[PDB]
Amino acid sequence: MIQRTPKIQVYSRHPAENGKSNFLNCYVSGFHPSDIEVDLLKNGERIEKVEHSDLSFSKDWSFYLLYYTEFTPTEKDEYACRVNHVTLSQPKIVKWDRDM
Amino acid sequence: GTKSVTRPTRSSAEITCDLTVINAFYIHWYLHQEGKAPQRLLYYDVSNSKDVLESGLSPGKYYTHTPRRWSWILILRNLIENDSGVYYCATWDRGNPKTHYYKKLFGSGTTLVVTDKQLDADVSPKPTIFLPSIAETKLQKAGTYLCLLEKFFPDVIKIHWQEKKSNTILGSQEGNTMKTNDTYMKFSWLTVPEESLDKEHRCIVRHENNKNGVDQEIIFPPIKTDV
Amino acid sequence: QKVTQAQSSVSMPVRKAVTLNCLYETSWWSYYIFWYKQLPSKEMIFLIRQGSDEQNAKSGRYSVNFKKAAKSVALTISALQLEDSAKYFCALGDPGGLNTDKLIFGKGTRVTVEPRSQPHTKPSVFVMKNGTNVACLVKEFYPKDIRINLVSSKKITEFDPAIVISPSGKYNAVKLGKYEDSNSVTCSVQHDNKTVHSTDFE
Amino acid sequence: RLFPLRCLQISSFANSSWTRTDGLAWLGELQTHSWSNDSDTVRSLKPWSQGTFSDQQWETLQHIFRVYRSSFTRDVKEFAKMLRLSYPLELQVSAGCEVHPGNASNNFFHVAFQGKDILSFQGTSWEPTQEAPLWVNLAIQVLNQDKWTRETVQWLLNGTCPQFVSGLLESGKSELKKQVKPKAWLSRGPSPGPGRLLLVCHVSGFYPKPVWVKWMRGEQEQQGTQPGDILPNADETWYLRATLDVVAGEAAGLSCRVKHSSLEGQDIVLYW
Ligand SMILES: CCCCCCCC/C=C\CCCCCCCCCCCCCC(=O)N[C@@H](CO[C@H]1O[C@H](CO)[C@H](O)[C@H](O)[C@H]1O)[C@H](O)[C@H](O)CCCCCCCCCCCCCC
Ligand SMILES: *[C@@H]1O[C@H](CO)[C@@H](O[C@@H]2O[C@H](CO)[C@@H](O[C@@H]3O[C@H](CO)[C@@H](O)[C@H](O)[C@@H]3O)[C@H](O)[C@H]2NC(C)=O)[C@H](O)[C@H]1NC(C)=O
Ligand SMILES: *[C@@H]1O[C@H](CO)[C@@H](O[C@@H]2O[C@H](CO)[C@@H](O)[C@H](O)[C@H]2NC(C)=O)[C@H](O)[C@H]1NC(C)=O
Ligand SMILES: *[C@@H]1O[C@H](CO)[C@@H](O[C@@H]2O[C@H](CO)[C@@H](O)[C@H](O)[C@H]2NC(C)=O)[C@H](O)[C@H]1NC(C)=O
Ligand SMILES: *[C@@H]1O[C@H](CO)[C@@H](O)[C@H](O)[C@H]1NC(C)=O
Ligand SMILES: [Cl-]
Ligand SMILES: [Mg+2]
Repeated sequence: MIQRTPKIQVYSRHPAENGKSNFLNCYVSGFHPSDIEVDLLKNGERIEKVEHSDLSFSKDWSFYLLYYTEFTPTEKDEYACRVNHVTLSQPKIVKWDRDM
Repeated sequence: GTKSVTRPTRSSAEITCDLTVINAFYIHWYLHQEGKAPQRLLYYDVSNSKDVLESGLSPGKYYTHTPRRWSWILILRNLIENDSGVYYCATWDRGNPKTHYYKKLFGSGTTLVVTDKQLDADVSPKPTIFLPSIAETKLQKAGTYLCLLEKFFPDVIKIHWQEKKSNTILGSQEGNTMKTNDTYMKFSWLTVPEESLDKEHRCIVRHENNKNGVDQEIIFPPIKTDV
Repeated sequence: QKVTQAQSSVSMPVRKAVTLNCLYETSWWSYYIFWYKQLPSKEMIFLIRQGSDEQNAKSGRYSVNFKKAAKSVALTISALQLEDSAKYFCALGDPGGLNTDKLIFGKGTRVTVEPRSQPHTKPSVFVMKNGTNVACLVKEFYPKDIRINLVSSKKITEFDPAIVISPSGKYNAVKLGKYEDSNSVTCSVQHDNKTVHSTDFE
Repeated sequence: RLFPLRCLQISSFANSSWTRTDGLAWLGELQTHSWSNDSDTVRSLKPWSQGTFSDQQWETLQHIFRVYRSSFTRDVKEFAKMLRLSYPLELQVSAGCEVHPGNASNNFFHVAFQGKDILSFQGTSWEPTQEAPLWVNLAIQVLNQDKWTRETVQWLLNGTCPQFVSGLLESGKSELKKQVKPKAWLSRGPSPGPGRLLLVCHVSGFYPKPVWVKWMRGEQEQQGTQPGDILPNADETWYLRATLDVVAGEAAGLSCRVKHSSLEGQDIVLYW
């Protein structure tokens, strides 16, 4: 069913610290059909060197993906993930917060 | 029927596939050597025109040629003594009894004989025919004719027979093939009662070494009554 | 992957049964076994297919006794015929369900179908020759066991007679040989206890 | 800790001409294989992915997946034409097995169409699901007429699949029974209202997915801990978050405990 809207969850592999290198993980899940557009952003500009897991799906047939990229978290820079699916009229950005 | 291909060492042989496969996917080639178990050497992927060889076999040795559609030829380079044997091509078919499952259907077979001797030039089957007995027709009212073929190489030889007008495979017995100074010998006989001792009949022989290439048709005349 | 057929030769009379044993080794949990029949013309004929997850197979006079645990696929030919005499091969598929698969064969077992007893009929001898080669055309006889000997004036080559089967039941043998004397050659046929003279026939 | 083999397939048909078929295999939580439309083979992702299969045995399986991919697209395009179905088609297959002690094994083969269950393989044949959109029965009619495909699916699920799982378990004990110690840390959460404030517990970097996370004031755990999903890391491992709203005062001198396979008995205790 097309009614299945993606569940975007942005996080990092290691505890976020200003300066130190890390990995930004965005887990897009629970969507249907497969055809989805996913871009990881640094201050609204998308990162060219973005890598992802192979598209899979859960027991309930809804798809899931993991998008990752190496980043240097800093106080000034802001990290997000725009996900565009047939399910939504306009692309959806989910900003990453250092805390929570 | 089984063919024979006689070739000298260091040369190449062509084993033609006996099967007619309308929708061939894979053609498997087996070698059966006297006393050993039949084993597949390779298979040919009809779609990607690729030979897939068994582990241990050197590339180049075997090549499945396809000169035209629904035709396959196994080419062997650098022949040696151990290449001699019976060569079959096969396919998974489902089939004459027409089953849901595939069974492997094999060709007639080609007997490869790798010589080095080359002792005699004319190795054709030399006929030494026998005259129909007038003494047998007077008693049991039947005619017998013998056909003896000697000093021909190799030992692969077939036979049949008809009645000139119609293609009838006459029931005739043979003798066991025995070794005679490098070459071989084989004989056969056909008994026909007085009921059909007026119509013509031919003794057909199939061998690799035959003039022009076509099978030798030994014409035998019918029996005659004398007083 | 290995197939063994311990029986090299087997002899059984017509109308009775024969159990051709075979032991295999497979690296597949699910596979298929196939039984083939090789004719003296080297022709390979498929008889029956088994298969691990299946019941014991039966296709006419062919029946498979499949003991998966011991890995045995003993073929049985129940109501033997004379045409049954051939080389029987046991082939294990690798696995035997896909068009790219191979068959792993046993070395083969040769069945020799023994013909039934016949009324002891005398051999009907007849005169036959051409040039140097002269042979006795021996007809319908039982038993086929003949210890025929050759005593001639100009003996060149010694031949051996053929002992097979006739559609009547009593097989007709032929023993050739090239002999310089085109006039007359002496030869006698043995019909057990007595060596019956071939001269009195013709 | 269960290890079932789940062979997942995504076949997307946009037009009568445009088609894309992709797949992947999971031995429990671990992704063992990849199957890209672009490739002529199933990519082995771990050094033990071939199991105890020979290269030739693995090539036999490689052949089954090539023929199947071709045939499955041909068959879908044919069913669409026949059963008059609008072309943005999303077909998914989920197959495999899980082996248990005593040689026991359970297998499955489920098919979904437009994200909904339509049919599955049951014993010897294809059966429709309870909510069968009727055309599925016509499809079943055709599908069950192919005794070869049914015999081949049984071979794959009842025979070769348990053989493959047993082989993989033997081959990859090193990585399957492996343990990786996670790292836990305290973080400041947003205020849902005035006096109220939610507290967040972070745990990241544990390889065997089974884990237990709970908030505690001492030896007695506090009820109100709402944990998130066990989210994956690209770095093979997993990450988990746990939220708990307090009335500000019930936050001073707070403890935490996380039980996992990697930690040699002693649980990771997090304090203020
Ligand atoms: C098992 C795990 C071990 C290895 C792990 C490796 C991991 C790989 C990673 C991912 C894999 C993900 C894919 C899912 C696994 C499925 C396994 C393949 C099943 C093999 C049986 C198919 C035989 C076949 O191909 N069958 C074909 C061809 O049949 C013809 O050719 C044969 C000889 O080749 C014979 O002559 C035959 O008689 C003849 O009909 C069928 O046409 C068809 O495609 C059935 C396929 C089954 C799917 C049916 C699903 C129903 C969907 C239809 C509904 C459509 C809706 C309309 C929009
Ligand atoms: C003893 O054996 C010989 C050798 O085969 C017999 O002689 C051959 O028999 C045929 C037919 O009776 C004769 O006719 C010719 O046959 C050939 C075909 O091979 C054909 O080209 C000719 O047009 C002609 O019809 C011929 O005499 C002879 N042929 C050959 C090649 O040797 C013979 O039957 C036997 N001897 C006696 C006295 O009967
Ligand atoms: C389905 O529709 C048409 C043909 O039936 C094709 O559309 C093209 O798709 C590609 C990408 O896959 C685009 O670059 C083109 O812009 C499209 N061209 C036209 C004329 O529409 C294509 O085969 C299929 N398209 C999709 C998105 O799946
Ligand atoms: C996915 O795999 C197939 C492999 O054949 C591609 O098939 C196209 O269509 C037919 C057969 O279905 C082939 O003859 C074509 O050569 C293939 N087209 C092209 C441009 O190569 C199919 O294109 C692949 N899917 C995608 C989205 O690329
Ligand atoms: C699968 O294996 C078991 C083993 O006991 C057997 O009972 C069953 O018949 C098999 N099922 C099929 C479809 O082959
Ligand atoms: Cl079928
Ligand atoms: Mg069909």
